[PDB]
Amino acid sequence: PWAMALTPMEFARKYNLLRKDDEEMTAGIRRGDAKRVFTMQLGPYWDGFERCSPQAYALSAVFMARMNRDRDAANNILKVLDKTFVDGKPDFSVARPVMKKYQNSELVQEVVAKHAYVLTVIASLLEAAREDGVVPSSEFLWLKPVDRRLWYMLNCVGRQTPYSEVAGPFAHWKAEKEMGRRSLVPMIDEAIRALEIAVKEVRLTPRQMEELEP
Amino acid sequence: PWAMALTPMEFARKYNLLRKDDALLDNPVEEMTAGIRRGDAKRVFTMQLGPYWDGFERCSPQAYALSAVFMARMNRDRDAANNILKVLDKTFVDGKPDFSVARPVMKKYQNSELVQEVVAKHAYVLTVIASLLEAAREDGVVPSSEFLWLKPVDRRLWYMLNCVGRQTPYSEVAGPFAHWKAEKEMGRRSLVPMIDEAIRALEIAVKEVRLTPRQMEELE
Repeated sequence: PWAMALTPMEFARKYNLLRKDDEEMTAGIRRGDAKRVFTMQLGPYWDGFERCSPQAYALSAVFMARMNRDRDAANNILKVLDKTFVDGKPDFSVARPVMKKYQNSELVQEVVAKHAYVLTVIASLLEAAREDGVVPSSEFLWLKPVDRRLWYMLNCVGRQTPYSEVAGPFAHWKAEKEMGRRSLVPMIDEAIRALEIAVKEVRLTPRQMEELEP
Repeated sequence: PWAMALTPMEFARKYNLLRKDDALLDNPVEEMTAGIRRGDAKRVFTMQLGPYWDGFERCSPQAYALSAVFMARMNRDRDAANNILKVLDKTFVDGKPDFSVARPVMKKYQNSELVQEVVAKHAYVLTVIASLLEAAREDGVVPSSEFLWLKPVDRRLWYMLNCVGRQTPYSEVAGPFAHWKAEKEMGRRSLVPMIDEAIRALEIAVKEVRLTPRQMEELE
């Protein structure tokens, strides 16, 4: 699917995070439940590119190539991935040579050092790749159906407020940047506060208030 | 993860176009291959042809906007073309269907002399737009890589447009591809469907695939 991104309210309904609250027609949030949801969104620890999903691997390679000023290695990857998205199975393997050549470059090593999760490493690769050129989402539209999470994560790079579906890794990525080090302990509280704020802006119907537990 | 184009054999199974080959049963020659139901295949290919062209206004929003993009490229307005593609790109990220951006360009180029020649010569929305895309590619490259988003919204249009420049179409657009060709070969638009080349090609394709003995027997 290409379903639209969930709003705060939809996300909160989708994961059972709404709770009665003892401001009319308002709900509260299940903090501990929301914490688990946002922790599940962080995804795996980075532990070598080799262990990333193919598409994370390939996109990493593209942004790595951008960081080391190799616009052509990058565009070659994006070109083949486009071509093969039409054919109906992408050839992520085209990324292996660029990876091999830049994974240990100085600039990439600095990024991998600072972030603990696949999603936060690749977010920072993309951010860094953007100091070369523009590298918009639209050059990798094909990602949305492969890795919905990754697509949303990469679409939040440059932005202020993430989609709820990636609020967890967005908040952690920001925390890692603020702390100056990688962090394996999830730092997702910010996603909780934002979910609370958003849910308290939306009025429910009496049916929806009545359907709610404490 | 992505929907892949039907292969010809899967196409033929899906629309139930296979049958026992009467020519190879009353004189064998290759050994384990099905036939095609010519009459059912004409129906199927004719149904892939889609609506008659009858003003851009009556086209699907996606065909409308892509037309406008290719129109602008034929009239060498790269900016107006790219603006549409950007806004369509940007807005597809958000997943809000985004096509009104094209109205200014369509209003501007629709009665241009180059659009008029294309529209004059083709009778179906799919064959107009295929020929707009082909004309648009005499200015620049214009790959299906700016309308990747089209694939999810209009799969038929997506395939038809991915066959402009190809010599062999996907089976799923074989009808309109054949028709587009026949219009180009006749030098005029044709409302009567001209899809016989799609049928020959499918027969040829299907005879390249051996069935197992079980698949042979189930054939009717």
